[PDB]
Amino acid sequence: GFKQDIATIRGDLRTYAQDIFLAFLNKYPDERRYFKNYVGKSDQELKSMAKFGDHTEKVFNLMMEVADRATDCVPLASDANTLVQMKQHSSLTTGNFEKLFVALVEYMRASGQSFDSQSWDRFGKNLVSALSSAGMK
Ligand code: HEM
Repeated sequence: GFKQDIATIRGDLRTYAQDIFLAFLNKYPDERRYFKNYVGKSDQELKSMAKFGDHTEKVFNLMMEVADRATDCVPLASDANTLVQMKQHSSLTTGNFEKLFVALVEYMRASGQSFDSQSWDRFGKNLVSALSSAGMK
């Protein structure tokens, strides 16, 4: 289920974080603009780079903490509020996060592993509706 998925992801956080983030960028290439440091670089160029790995690690670590504090895939308001009020997210809209979760769910469905893909879809929808409530456009 969802809790075991969080354990799987956490067990190999840097690998899953990199692979899902690159799935996102490659599915929605206009999103790369938000990451000036990653423009014009292959997946392997990025996987060799400690700072790309460090970035993806820190993002997915917080995503797993939000997921683990959720009840029935409903995230905490306080956690949606952290994500809206981070300086780093000042330019973003809920569509940026929707696209990340579509990529994550597609990644999980394509994986061959027994991820609870539908729970991640519901988590992402519930997180988008919480970001909107906390004032994201
Ligand atoms: C649930 C989803 C997300 C989480 C948990 C999250 C979390 C984070 C965290 C923890 C950082 C700081 C990384 C560090 O300290 O090195 C960060 C930075 C950032 N995030 Fe997010 N993020 C999310 C979604 C997004 C999305 C969808 C976008 C854009 C499409 C975005 C754009 C950024 C940018 C541009 C930075 C600054 C990167 C840098 O300075 O190197 N994030 N995010």
